[PDB]
Amino acid sequence: MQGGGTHSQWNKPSKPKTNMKHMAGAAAAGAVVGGLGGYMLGSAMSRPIIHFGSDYEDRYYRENMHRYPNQVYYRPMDEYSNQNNFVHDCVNITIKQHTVTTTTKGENFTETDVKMMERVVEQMCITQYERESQAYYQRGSS
Repeated sequence: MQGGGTHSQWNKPSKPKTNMKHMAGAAAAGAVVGGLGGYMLGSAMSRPIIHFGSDYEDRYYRENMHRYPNQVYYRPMDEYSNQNNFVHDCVNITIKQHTVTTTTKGENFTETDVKMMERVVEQMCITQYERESQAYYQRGSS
């Protein structure tokens, strides 16, 4: 539940504003695709925790790290050039399944929780996509 609202007794004037986490451009544009039927999960990968710009989040990572989505669904090295778009839509789905399921099972990843996953995952989907990318460079092709 989130009420979708936000109110309460006059907020007691606490400390002033300071430096907030900085984004990173927009990372939000076209999203065309083609059609499902291409999501195969490779193996589990243990990658360092991600970073957003706050100590609170970092803590969350250390809190559910062992629970941090350590797997990623995606289309095998087979591709043409959409390597960044592949991972992109991959974590999008790896998260779509772990998020909807968190819900299908009754769990609930907090918006933060999900950001964590989306990065760590996109990082995982890329990590393996890379390891295999090289495996392809050696696989017959030079």
